Amino acid sequence: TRIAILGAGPSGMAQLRAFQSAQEKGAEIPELVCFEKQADWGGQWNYTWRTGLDENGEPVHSSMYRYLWSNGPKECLEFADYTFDEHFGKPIASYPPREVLWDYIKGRVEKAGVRKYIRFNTAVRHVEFNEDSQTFTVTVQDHTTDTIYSAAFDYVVCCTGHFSTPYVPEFEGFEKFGGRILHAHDFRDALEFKDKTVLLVGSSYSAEDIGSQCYKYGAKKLISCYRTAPMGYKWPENWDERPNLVRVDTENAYFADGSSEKVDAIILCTGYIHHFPFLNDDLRLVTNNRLWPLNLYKGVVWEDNPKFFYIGMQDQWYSFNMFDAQAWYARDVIMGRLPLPSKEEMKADSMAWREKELTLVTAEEMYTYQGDYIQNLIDMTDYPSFDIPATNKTFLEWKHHKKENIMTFRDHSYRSLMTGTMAPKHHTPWIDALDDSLEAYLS
Amino acid sequence: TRIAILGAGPSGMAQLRAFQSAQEKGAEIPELVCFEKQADWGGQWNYTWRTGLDENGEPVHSSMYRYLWSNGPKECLEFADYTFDEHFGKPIASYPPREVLWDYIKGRVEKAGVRKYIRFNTAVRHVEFNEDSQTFTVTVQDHTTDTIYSAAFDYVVCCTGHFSTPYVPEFEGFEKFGGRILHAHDFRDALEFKDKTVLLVGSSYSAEDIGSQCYKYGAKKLISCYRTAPMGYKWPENWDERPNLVRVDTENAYFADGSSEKVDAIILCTGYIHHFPFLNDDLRLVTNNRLWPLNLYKGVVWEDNPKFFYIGMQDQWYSFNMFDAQAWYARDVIMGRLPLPSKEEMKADSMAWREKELTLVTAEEMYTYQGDYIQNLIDMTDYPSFDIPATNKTFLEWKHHKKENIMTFRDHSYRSLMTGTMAPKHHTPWIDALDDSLEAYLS
Ligand SMILES: Cc1cc2nc3c(=O)[nH]c(=O)nc-3n(C[C@H](O)[C@H](O)[C@H](O)COP(=O)(O)OP(=O)(O)OC[C@H]3O[C@@H](n4cnc5c(N)ncnc54)[C@H](O)[C@@H]3O)c2cc1C
Ligand SMILES: Cc1cc2nc3c(=O)[nH]c(=O)nc-3n(C[C@H](O)[C@H](O)[C@H](O)COP(=O)(O)OP(=O)(O)OC[C@H]3O[C@@H](n4cnc5c(N)ncnc54)[C@H](O)[C@@H]3O)c2cc1C
Ligand SMILES: NC(=O)c1ccc[n+]([C@@H]2O[C@H](COP(=O)([O-])OP(=O)(O)OC[C@H]3O[C@@H](n4cnc5c(N)ncnc54)[C@H](OP(=O)(O)O)[C@@H]3O)[C@@H](O)[C@H]2O)c1
Ligand SMILES: NC(=O)c1ccc[n+]([C@@H]2O[C@H](COP(=O)([O-])OP(=O)(O)OC[C@H]3O[C@@H](n4cnc5c(N)ncnc54)[C@H](OP(=O)(O)O)[C@@H]3O)[C@@H](O)[C@H]2O)c1
Ligand SMILES: [Cl-]
Ligand SMILES: [Cl-]
Repeated sequence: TRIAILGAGPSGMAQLRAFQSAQEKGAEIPELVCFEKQADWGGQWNYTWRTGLDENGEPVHSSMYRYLWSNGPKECLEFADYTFDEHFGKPIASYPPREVLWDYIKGRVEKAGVRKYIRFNTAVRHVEFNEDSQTFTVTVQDHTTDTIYSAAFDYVVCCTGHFSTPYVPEFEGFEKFGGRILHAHDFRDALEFKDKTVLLVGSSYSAEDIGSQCYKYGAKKLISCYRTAPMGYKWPENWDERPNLVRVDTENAYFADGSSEKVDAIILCTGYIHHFPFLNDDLRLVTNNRLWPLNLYKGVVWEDNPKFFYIGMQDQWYSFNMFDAQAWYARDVIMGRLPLPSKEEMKADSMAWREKELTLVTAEEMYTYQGDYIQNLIDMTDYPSFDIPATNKTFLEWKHHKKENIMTFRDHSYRSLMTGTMAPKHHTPWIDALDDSLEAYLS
Repeated sequence: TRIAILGAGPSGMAQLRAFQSAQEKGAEIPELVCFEKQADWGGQWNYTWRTGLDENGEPVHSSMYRYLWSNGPKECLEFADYTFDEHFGKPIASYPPREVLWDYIKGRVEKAGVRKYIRFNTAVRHVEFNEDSQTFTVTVQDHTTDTIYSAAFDYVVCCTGHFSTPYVPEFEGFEKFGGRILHAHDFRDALEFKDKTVLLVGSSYSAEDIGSQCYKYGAKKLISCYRTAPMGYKWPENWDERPNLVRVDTENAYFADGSSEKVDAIILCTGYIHHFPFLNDDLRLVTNNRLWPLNLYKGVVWEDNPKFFYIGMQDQWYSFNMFDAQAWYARDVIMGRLPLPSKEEMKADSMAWREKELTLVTAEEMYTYQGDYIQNLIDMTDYPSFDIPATNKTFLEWKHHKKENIMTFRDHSYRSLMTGTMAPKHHTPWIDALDDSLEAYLS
């Protein structure tokens, strides 16, 4: 009895870890094969200089850029089964850079020795369900041998993410503009925009942070523009918020303001689409980015075919944490530990969650909702319960720190909820930590 | 009886045109469906500002950039069945810009009324051959309805090109460099590199022309580097050729010279790979870019499954011309007008062509080879024969003009081989024609 895991990001890693933990406690687990299109694990967190299409011609997966740092409290994403203390030996600050959290998540799966289940440099092409044999045929392309083969599986868990395929709206005049146009996804070294004016379309995390990053590394000027509401923070002297872009010139941008500016480069921070080109409509999740996509029982079991699962397909306040709660749940249903109700009951449950999701107005209500969801997940499972209300509170502080000063929210520290140890302040304040390396952050 | 044509570029267009011509002459043709992922036809020639992944999340197909102009004599790519005179009403110069040749190729298929066979905004996902029914199942994703469906076909003609999936080699230090790194494929407006130093890796057409374009629109400095041999032309004052790049710094490039330069942006002009993610190994052509890929009988019929065809998969001296000769051939075999020999005879014939291909040393020998190939194709077919030796000679002149001056080769003019009418000189010399529009070129 055999399981396919699509992707070796945090969720892929989590799913392997879940099975490995059940085996460590002495259960008999199914056989596992995890397919990954990259040469190494970590999903988003595996940095690449590459852009658009990778060396094999697959879409480039990582949206991460130089100088990226955790954008929420470390302690809100700590593994309940593998603490920051265990991995690093010492306390560290609360907003580690990319390389640092990369090392962290790799650490857990290194210790667990699950790498052996992964076939790297292998792209998933197709997943089909065979009614007659009640199994899945997974077709993949191995770019090391340049071969396309397929295998049979009893269950499939999809962990391929939903922040990689850019949503890139068109604006009148883009075909005439003379500077670079790119999506947030293709943003790499902030230095390429030193001494330049940068338009940033959009009003969410990518806008906030890519702006910040351009500012931090010496851009002349920054302009955000928003579809519905303005971001709201107090931006430095050389950064304006204007209502939405409307058209574009050989060298200028034009807003619903009626205003005008010379612009060097436009970065579309307009989000991503859920895109699964390896799935047919019988298995393919279709949703906008949100806290409660429909058709997932407990947010992970595919309602039309419960032998297929999805991990981390929700919008994220929590992350690593959540994927774990999900992977532990998925594994337990795969292992027969948690039998599924009938299809009608699944559908009714999911509707109840959706109703509640529509109730949400404030940031606080939103992550508390994710919190309740995770709470419901971890109570069903092996997975160590931890203080969710206390994690909610940490998000609340984090929100405040951003409102106080959007350029110094990374300079604060919070209490781990696994160990209790409060985090030190970091040796360099954010604006001045120009070196982004593990090396430089840990010394 | 039903045919699938994958792609509506020049080759897709040609294939439709071939069938339509046979019907015009009163034959009964099969049913046709052509699938195209873009919103309009023209293949490479359909310009987009987009980069990496398109609005639906498909790889962006076009490699074409602002200010692109035909890089060979117009008269070497003229349709034998739809002349430049017929389309434009008047003579024009010999190196029309993108928009101009786009209008031209669209013209022929507009006149033919074949648009009706095309399902746009539809990406081909998979082609499978069913041994039992001796038919193909083609699975596509319609991005207008967001639906994935599949249809049965008796033959399939693949026209999806091989200059879209970039070959992008890695160079030590790319992960540290602070300026933009891109493939020729993502190159759009030359203005983004005004007053900048641009490294261009590679020594072929893309290197030549992207360099030229950067120069023409005011780049500070240009550096080409070559893997095997230097391009050879006399570059302007602010452009050097040096041997291959070896590593890269925060802001510098280092070559096998031992030399060093501050660099603002690197453009990889390292070519493309034949990539068919919608085919399994039974149907998937695997080759490097060359005049004679193996496994194609007469360079178009797939030897392991002769109900599957490939158009325009060869490296190109000739182009539009050749695709026609190929499409007409493909159609005549589909229509039963040209029965195929046994598999052993096919294999033997292809070997003879390969042997001769390996003989080739000089540019002249190379396009003369393609010429002999095309000659062999058009003699079997309906397709109007035209003067190939005379077209060869035109390539020869073209070669000379490039050797004389690589910046003014586009300023000469040549004799059409269809009509005999010599082409006028163009109202503006190349270096000065800053406006790239149809509008501005034809007035
Ligand atoms: C720019 C950016 C910054 C972020 N920063 C933070 C942060 O600071 N803190 C936080 O908590 N969260 C952050 N996130 C949220 C992020 O979603 C999670 O941290 C985490 O990366 C989710 O991991 P995942 O495994 O579920 O998906 P991913 O990390 O995207 O991994 C999916 C994996 O599937 C693979 N894959 C996809 N398709 C195929 C295929 N066809 N065949 C084979 N393999 C395939 C990919 O290669 C990848 O390895 C950020 C996201 C982005 C995009
Ligand atoms: C930058 C550049 C400049 C060039 N300049 C010249 C020139 O000046 N003169 C010249 O003679 N030749 C030139 N060429 C050569 C070029 O190969 C031909 O002119 C011509 O474009 C070949 O057309 P094609 O139909 O065979 O392939 P393409 O033009 O690439 O068209 C292929 C079609 O297939 C579609 N497609 C691909 N995959 C899918 C899918 N999965 N599902 C649905 N549709 C799909 C694409 O959208 C596209 O429309 C140039 C090529 C490039 C890249
Ligand atoms: N660690 C980091 O520093 C970091 C950096 C970048 C990203 N991230 C992560 O990446 C994920 C998503 O980031 P995201 O901000 O790119 O996607 P997102 O969270 O879904 O934000 C989508 C944004 O794009 C805007 N938008 C969409 N279409 C638009 C249009 N046509 N015109 C103008 N604006 C438009 C939306 O406007 P509306 O609000 O009106 O809908 C919204 O503000 C999050 O998980 C985040 O944690 C993290
Ligand atoms: N109309 C226009 O002006 C225009 C503009 C651009 C492109 N095009 C078209 O696009 C097509 C291909 O253009 P192309 O030049 O990009 O591809 P190409 O013709 O196949 O050229 C490949 C080049 O990349 C070089 N290269 C490969 N790997 C390398 C490496 N690791 N390091 C350094 N160099 C490397 C090769 O070096 P080697 O020589 O040693 O093998 C070769 O010079 C042609 O059909 C051309 O007509 C046209
Ligand atoms: Cl362990
Ligand atoms: Cl006609």
